[PDB]
Amino acid sequence: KSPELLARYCDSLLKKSSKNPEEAELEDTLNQVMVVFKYIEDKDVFQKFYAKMLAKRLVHQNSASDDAEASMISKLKQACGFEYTSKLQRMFQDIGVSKDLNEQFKKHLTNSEPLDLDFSIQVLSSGSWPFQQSCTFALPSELERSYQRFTAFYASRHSGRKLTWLYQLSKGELVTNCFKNRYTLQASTFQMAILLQYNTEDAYTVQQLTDSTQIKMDILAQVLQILLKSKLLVLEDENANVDEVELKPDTLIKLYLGYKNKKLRVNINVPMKEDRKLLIQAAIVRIMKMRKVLKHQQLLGEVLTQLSSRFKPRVPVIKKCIDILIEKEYLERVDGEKDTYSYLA
Amino acid sequence: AQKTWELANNMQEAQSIDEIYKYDKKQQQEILAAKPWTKDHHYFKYCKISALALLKMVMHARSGGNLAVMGLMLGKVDGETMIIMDSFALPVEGTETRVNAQAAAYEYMAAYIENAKQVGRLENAIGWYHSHPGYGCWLSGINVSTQMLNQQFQEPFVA
Repeated sequence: KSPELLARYCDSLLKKSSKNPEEAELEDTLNQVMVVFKYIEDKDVFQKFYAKMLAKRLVHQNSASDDAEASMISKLKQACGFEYTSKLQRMFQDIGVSKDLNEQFKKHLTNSEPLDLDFSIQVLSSGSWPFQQSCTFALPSELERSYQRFTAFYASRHSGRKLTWLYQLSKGELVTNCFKNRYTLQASTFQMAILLQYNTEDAYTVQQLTDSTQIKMDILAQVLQILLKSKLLVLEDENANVDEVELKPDTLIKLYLGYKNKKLRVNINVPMKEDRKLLIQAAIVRIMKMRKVLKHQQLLGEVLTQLSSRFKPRVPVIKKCIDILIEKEYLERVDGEKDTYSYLA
Repeated sequence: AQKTWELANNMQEAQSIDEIYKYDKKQQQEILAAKPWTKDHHYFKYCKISALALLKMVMHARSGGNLAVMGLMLGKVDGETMIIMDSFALPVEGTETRVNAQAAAYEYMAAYIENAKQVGRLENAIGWYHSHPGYGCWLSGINVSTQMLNQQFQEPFVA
């Protein structure tokens, strides 16, 4: 838990607050973090919660001092090694690549028929990010044309690549033309679709919104709850407490025409929220007895052949098993070759 | 063939081929009392395994399949040669790379040797054998350790 706490410290440090630490003192406190970092005996676990914390920091563009992010990973790379910071290097490079990609896309737009909205997208990458497409969603009629346009731009530039859009992590801004004044709210894609459904009629039932947006039940219920919290959708019984109201697919929710919030920058997009090791050791010692002298890669391949057919173990676990078996003086390294083991019983 | 081959075979008397099958107790006592292997260390250089002992050891080794098996071998010594006249299995249970002989082998050894002495087996245990199913014929670290242990106290012993 202490590693997690240190990593959350890191998160604050780099993320973003009302006060931005100067670049001089920002690296000063980062050096102190690395002073205690080497004292940490176990290094594998630190990368586990640092990956998801960093991914949320960058995908939402909530990171502060992205230059300090490059130096932070630079310090880590020389500390533990390339393999320990290989995944995080992909995350940073994807942000830099997509930032360049956005600039070229804007230039391509001017030379052709322009869009009707300011469109920006982070392309990310598959296999290196914890994100995955988990919620089905129907693309709104207003956010389709631009969609197609970008796909074309991503087909002429890159061939053989397929995009898998993540509407769960996509935000946006929506203007209004029917309120008392001109408002500009910020909401996720789900909330944008729900609020744009009311463009042609006044009141809809819950089922009429579920079958129009194809969002799953739990996420749709949560989005309706937060929208009701922002008093943007008004139920028939005003006096009923919103938290204890039980939602059913029969209530006729209508758009609140008389919305009169004083602030013109309403942000309703606020975020929410052992046994195997012995088996690997036995396989390693058996393979070492069968083959007296082996290389690290050949030993890994043999372990994968004999044992990975059962539960598909992770390579770092096997490497740690090799290290602990070395400490137990079960197999020794051979001088003259960095990766060579001899079964010394 | 007459006189030429009459005494050339002489089935009544053991031939020069069957000479090794005769156990000389006095010579064995003399050689074990002299202990000529204590002065030198590359003393024994030849190991003469009988046909029956080799056949029994091979069949036992194959019977285990991919699991290791082990047993003892009776015999004697003569000059620089270790002669193995027989072999006998042990009731052990082992895995593909480890055989231990925990508690049933040690009673079986003594009881089998006592039973064999009753029906005219004058040879004593000369060695121990075990199988390496699929990784050559060599001595591992624990094999070397147990070979040292056997050799240091029971002086004539070959693995």
